[PDB]
Amino acid sequence: VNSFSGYLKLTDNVYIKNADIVEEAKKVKPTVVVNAANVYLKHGGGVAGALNKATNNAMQVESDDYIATNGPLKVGGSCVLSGHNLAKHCLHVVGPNVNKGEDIQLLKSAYENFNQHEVLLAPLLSAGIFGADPIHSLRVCVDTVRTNVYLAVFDKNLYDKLVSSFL
Ligand SMILES: O=C(O)[C@]1(F)CN(c2ncnc3[nH]c4cc(F)ccc4c23)CC12COC2
Repeated sequence: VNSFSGYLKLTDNVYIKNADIVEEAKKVKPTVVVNAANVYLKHGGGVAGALNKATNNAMQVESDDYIATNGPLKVGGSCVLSGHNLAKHCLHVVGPNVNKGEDIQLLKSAYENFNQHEVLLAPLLSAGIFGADPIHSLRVCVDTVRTNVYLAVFDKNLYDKLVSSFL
Protein backbone atom coordinates (compact mmCIF):
# COMPACT_ATOMS: atom_id res chain seq x y z
CA VAL A 1 0.00 0.00 0.00
CA ASN A 2 1.19 3.55 -0.84
CA SER A 3 -0.24 7.09 -0.38
CA PHE A 4 -1.20 7.90 -3.99
CA SER A 5 -4.94 8.72 -4.14
CA GLY A 6 -7.57 9.15 -6.87
CA TYR A 7 -5.66 7.40 -9.67
CA LEU A 8 -7.23 5.31 -12.36
CA LYS A 9 -5.51 1.97 -12.84
CA LEU A 10 -4.47 1.38 -16.49
CA THR A 11 -2.40 -1.80 -16.06
CA ASP A 12 -0.80 -3.96 -13.38
CA ASN A 13 1.79 -1.23 -12.77
CA VAL A 14 0.64 2.05 -14.42
CA TYR A 15 -1.80 4.52 -12.85
CA ILE A 16 -3.01 7.92 -14.12
CA LYS A 17 -4.65 11.04 -12.67
CA ASN A 18 -5.64 14.55 -13.84
CA ALA A 19 -3.36 16.51 -11.54
CA ASP A 20 -0.66 19.15 -11.32
CA ILE A 21 2.52 17.17 -10.64
CA VAL A 22 3.79 20.02 -8.42
CA GLU A 23 0.72 19.87 -6.18
CA GLU A 24 0.78 16.08 -6.22
CA ALA A 25 4.45 15.98 -5.18
CA LYS A 26 3.85 18.52 -2.39
CA LYS A 27 1.15 16.33 -0.91
CA VAL A 28 2.53 12.84 -1.38
CA LYS A 29 6.26 13.63 -0.93
CA PRO A 30 7.09 10.57 -3.06
CA THR A 31 10.46 8.84 -2.97
CA VAL A 32 10.94 9.83 -6.65
CA VAL A 33 9.42 12.61 -8.74
CA VAL A 34 10.37 12.57 -12.43
CA ASN A 35 11.30 15.81 -14.17
CA ALA A 36 10.84 16.34 -17.91
CA ALA A 37 14.41 17.56 -18.29
CA ASN A 38 16.58 18.67 -21.18
CA VAL A 39 20.24 17.69 -21.58
CA TYR A 40 21.44 20.98 -20.04
CA LEU A 41 19.10 20.71 -17.03
CA LYS A 42 17.85 24.21 -17.88
CA HIS A 43 14.46 24.17 -16.17
CA GLY A 44 12.80 27.04 -18.01
CA GLY A 45 9.28 25.92 -18.82
CA GLY A 46 6.84 23.08 -18.97
CA VAL A 47 6.99 20.57 -16.14
CA ALA A 48 10.64 21.44 -15.45
CA GLY A 49 9.98 25.15 -15.08
CA ALA A 50 7.07 24.44 -12.74
CA LEU A 51 8.99 21.96 -10.56
CA ASN A 52 11.97 24.30 -10.35
CA LYS A 53 9.76 27.28 -9.43
CA ALA A 54 8.22 25.22 -6.62
CA THR A 55 11.76 24.66 -5.22
CA ASN A 56 12.45 28.43 -5.21
CA ASN A 57 15.15 27.80 -7.90
CA ALA A 58 17.11 25.38 -5.68
CA MET A 59 16.64 22.67 -8.32
CA GLN A 60 18.31 24.95 -10.91
CA VAL A 61 21.22 25.80 -8.59
CA GLU A 62 21.87 22.11 -7.91
CA SER A 63 21.49 21.30 -11.61
CA ASP A 64 24.00 23.95 -12.69
CA ASP A 65 26.60 22.43 -10.36
CA TYR A 66 25.81 18.95 -11.76
CA ILE A 67 26.35 20.12 -15.35
CA ALA A 68 29.52 22.04 -14.47
CA THR A 69 30.96 18.79 -13.06
CA ASN A 70 29.56 16.17 -15.45
CA GLY A 71 28.55 17.88 -18.70
CA PRO A 72 25.20 17.42 -20.41
CA LEU A 73 23.00 14.37 -20.22
CA LYS A 74 22.22 12.21 -23.26
CA VAL A 75 18.82 12.36 -24.93
CA GLY A 76 17.18 9.25 -23.47
CA GLY A 77 19.32 9.50 -20.33
CA SER A 78 18.78 10.58 -16.74
CA CYS A 79 20.36 11.58 -13.47
CA VAL A 80 19.21 11.39 -9.85
CA LEU A 81 19.38 14.65 -7.90
CA SER A 82 17.65 15.99 -4.80
CA GLY A 83 13.88 16.22 -4.66
CA HIS A 84 14.18 19.37 -2.52
CA ASN A 85 10.80 20.17 -0.89
CA LEU A 86 8.88 18.01 -3.38
CA ALA A 87 10.24 14.44 -3.00
CA LYS A 88 13.25 12.57 -1.62
CA HIS A 89 14.79 12.41 -5.09
CA CYS A 90 14.19 13.92 -8.49
CA LEU A 91 14.89 11.68 -11.48
CA HIS A 92 15.68 14.10 -14.32
CA VAL A 93 14.82 12.20 -17.53
CA VAL A 94 15.47 13.56 -21.03
CA GLY A 95 12.86 12.51 -23.55
CA PRO A 96 13.38 13.49 -27.19
CA ASN A 97 12.15 16.99 -28.07
CA VAL A 98 10.32 16.80 -31.41
CA ASN A 99 10.58 20.58 -31.65
CA LYS A 100 14.38 20.02 -31.80
CA GLY A 101 14.23 17.21 -34.34
CA GLU A 102 15.23 14.37 -31.95
CA ASP A 103 14.46 10.74 -32.73
CA ILE A 104 11.19 9.60 -31.15
CA GLN A 105 12.54 6.07 -30.82
CA LEU A 106 14.62 7.52 -27.98
CA LEU A 107 11.39 7.77 -25.99
CA LYS A 108 11.60 4.08 -25.06
CA SER A 109 15.18 4.54 -23.80
CA ALA A 110 13.99 7.52 -21.73
CA TYR A 111 11.24 5.47 -20.06
CA GLU A 112 13.70 2.63 -19.32
CA ASN A 113 15.25 4.90 -16.68
CA PHE A 114 12.06 4.52 -14.64
CA ASN A 115 12.79 0.79 -14.14
CA GLN A 116 15.64 1.66 -11.75
CA HIS A 117 13.04 2.91 -9.20
CA GLU A 118 10.35 0.81 -7.55
CA VAL A 119 7.75 3.62 -7.41
CA LEU A 120 7.65 7.00 -9.19
CA LEU A 121 5.43 10.05 -9.66
CA ALA A 122 5.91 11.19 -13.22
CA PRO A 123 4.69 13.19 -16.21
CA LEU A 124 4.30 11.76 -19.68
CA LEU A 125 7.75 12.01 -21.24
CA SER A 126 8.12 14.12 -24.39
CA ALA A 127 4.55 15.47 -23.98
CA GLY A 128 3.66 19.14 -23.63
CA ILE A 129 6.30 21.50 -24.97
CA PHE A 130 8.49 18.55 -26.03
CA GLY A 131 6.09 18.08 -28.93
CA ALA A 132 5.34 14.35 -28.95
CA ASP A 133 1.88 12.83 -29.09
CA PRO A 134 0.89 12.13 -25.45
CA ILE A 135 -1.17 9.09 -26.51
CA HIS A 136 2.01 7.58 -28.06
CA SER A 137 3.96 8.53 -24.94
CA LEU A 138 1.44 6.71 -22.74
CA ARG A 139 1.66 3.60 -24.94
CA VAL A 140 5.48 3.56 -24.73
CA CYS A 141 5.25 4.08 -20.96
CA VAL A 142 2.92 1.10 -20.52
CA ASP A 143 5.01 -1.10 -22.81
CA THR A 144 8.38 -0.13 -21.23
CA VAL A 145 8.01 0.65 -17.53
CA ARG A 146 7.69 -2.40 -15.28
CA THR A 147 7.94 -0.59 -11.93
CA ASN A 148 5.00 1.24 -10.35
CA VAL A 149 4.39 4.57 -12.07
CA TYR A 150 1.82 7.21 -11.08
CA LEU A 151 1.29 9.55 -14.04
CA ALA A 152 0.07 13.11 -13.45
CA VAL A 153 -1.57 14.77 -16.46
CA PHE A 154 -2.09 18.53 -15.99
CA ASP A 155 -4.64 19.12 -18.71
CA LYS A 156 -8.10 17.74 -18.00
CA ASN A 157 -9.06 17.63 -21.66
CA LEU A 158 -5.95 15.58 -22.48
CA TYR A 159 -6.45 13.30 -19.46
CA ASP A 160 -9.96 12.40 -20.65
CA LYS A 161 -8.65 11.72 -24.09
CA LEU A 162 -5.82 9.54 -22.88
CA VAL A 163 -8.22 7.43 -20.79
CA SER A 164 -10.91 7.16 -23.46
CA SER A 165 -8.42 6.09 -26.15
CA PHE A 166 -6.38 3.70 -23.99
CA LEU A 167 -6.15 0.17 -25.36
O1 LIG B 1 1.82 21.53 -21.92
C1 LIG B 1 2.66 20.82 -21.32
O2 LIG B 1 3.89 20.95 -21.56
C2 LIG B 1 2.16 19.80 -20.27
F1 LIG B 1 0.81 19.95 -20.13
C3 LIG B 1 2.82 20.11 -18.95
N1 LIG B 1 2.94 18.85 -18.22
C4 LIG B 1 2.63 18.74 -16.79
N2 LIG B 1 2.36 17.53 -16.35
C5 LIG B 1 2.06 17.36 -15.09
N3 LIG B 1 2.01 18.29 -14.14
C6 LIG B 1 2.30 19.52 -14.59
N4 LIG B 1 2.32 20.59 -13.91
C7 LIG B 1 2.63 21.66 -14.55
C8 LIG B 1 2.74 22.97 -14.13
C9 LIG B 1 3.09 23.96 -15.02
F2 LIG B 1 3.20 25.26 -14.59
C10 LIG B 1 3.32 23.65 -16.35
C11 LIG B 1 3.21 22.32 -16.79
C12 LIG B 1 2.85 21.29 -15.90
C13 LIG B 1 2.63 19.84 -15.92
C14 LIG B 1 2.50 17.78 -19.14
C15 LIG B 1 2.47 18.34 -20.59
C16 LIG B 1 3.67 18.04 -21.47
O3 LIG B 1 3.07 16.87 -22.02
C17 LIG B 1 1.81 17.39 -21.57
